[PDB]
Amino acid sequence: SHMKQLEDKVEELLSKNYHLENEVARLKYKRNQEEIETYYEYTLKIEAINNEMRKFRHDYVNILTTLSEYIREDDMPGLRDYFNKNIVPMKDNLQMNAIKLNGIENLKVREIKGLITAKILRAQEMNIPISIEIPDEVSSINLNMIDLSRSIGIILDNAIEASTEIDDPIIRVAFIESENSVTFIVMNKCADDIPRIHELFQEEGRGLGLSTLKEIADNADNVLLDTIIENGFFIQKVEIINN
Amino acid sequence: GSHMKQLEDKVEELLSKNYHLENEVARLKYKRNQEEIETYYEYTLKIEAINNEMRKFRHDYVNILTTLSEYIREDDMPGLRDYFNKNIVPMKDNLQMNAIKLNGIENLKVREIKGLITAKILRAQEMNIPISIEIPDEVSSINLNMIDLSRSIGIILDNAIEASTEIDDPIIRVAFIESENSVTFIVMNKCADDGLSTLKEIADNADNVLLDTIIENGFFIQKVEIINN
Repeated sequence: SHMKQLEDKVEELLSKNYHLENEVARLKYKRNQEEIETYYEYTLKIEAINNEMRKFRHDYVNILTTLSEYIREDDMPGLRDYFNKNIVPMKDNLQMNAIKLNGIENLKVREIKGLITAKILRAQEMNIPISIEIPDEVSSINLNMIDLSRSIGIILDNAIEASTEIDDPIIRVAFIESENSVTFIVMNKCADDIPRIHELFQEEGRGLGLSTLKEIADNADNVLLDTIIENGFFIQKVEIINN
Repeated sequence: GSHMKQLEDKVEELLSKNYHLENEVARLKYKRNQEEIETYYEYTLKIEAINNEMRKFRHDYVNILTTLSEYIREDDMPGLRDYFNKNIVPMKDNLQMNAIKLNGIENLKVREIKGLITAKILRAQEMNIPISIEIPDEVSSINLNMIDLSRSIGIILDNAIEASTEIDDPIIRVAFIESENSVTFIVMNKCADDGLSTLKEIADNADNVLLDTIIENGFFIQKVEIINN
């Protein structure tokens, strides 16, 4: 009958809404887990960076206190000598550090400016030579904040950790832009002394971070990853097309 | 009759509902997670504060290295002794109890806003614009979300700094004032001879945020009162 088809209809629409309502609830739960991962990841990142900066600052203030002995002994010659030999050159290293930081002024993507500055400060305070080159202003990059930040963080963290053993490390950073796309490049000097295997393996961490980096690259068609060794340098390139 | 009526209306209503759940699935699948983005902007504000703390520390350390250098070049052990005792021993000691003293940028206990103002102090220092901070009482909390509080303070100080570039003998004065009823942020700058829309937006979408301007004898005032809840 007619009427019976309606009854039959109301039923199958209620079933349809049931299934949809289960899908919405599942998607809300996935989005909830994602906000939680993002919160804890980034809140831990701030801690580790905060704590590292405080350490650097502690080393600096300690160095000033090595003067105390010369002052207590009223020994200006010994102080003059120690200070000119050991302390006063910091002030030049620090004036140069400040100069290199002006290299990020053309980065007009606020979302990642803090992140890049933090990595440059960390390299500088680890006494790893680092330069950043942004020949033209870059005001737009066509990749979600979270992924772009995670990509940059991994590449710069790899370049920095790989640089801590090396005798004469350098890191070079660049953002360039065609009218087609933006390309993020990090160059670092490869080591000569290769580590022992046991000094490298455990129970971010370079090779892991590179796959979760490949993850992000694969799951965007407009982001092109490249990994190059050229004249004793490791080069990580990520191109993001305005497509 | 009323059965057919109500059945037909039921199929209609369930179609709308199916329509609107279909929309909610699409939004959750395909639109950006605003909450996750806000978490990420809030993370950026903290790392900017950390960066500006370390840049301020470097600028301050360089000045200590300069001061020491001068005492040494002057062969002046007495001066150096008094300076080291009065400024470096305590910096090394770094006593919490010494906090009850500090009345300036040191009284701004909102990590992200202190970092932002440190950025603006350094920016001004580079452009030879003198800048005073008046925070007499400690300021632990402010009743505007970090993102809007940050954008608002930054625009007001950007205004002051841009305005101060044309002038000779410029100055910028910054203050945070806590009543029992509100927090009030004031910025004053010297004037020459005479963006901020995103700012007006924020004050118009906040009942507890009162944005004020004043012209007062060759110096401009910007003021924001944020009432507690």
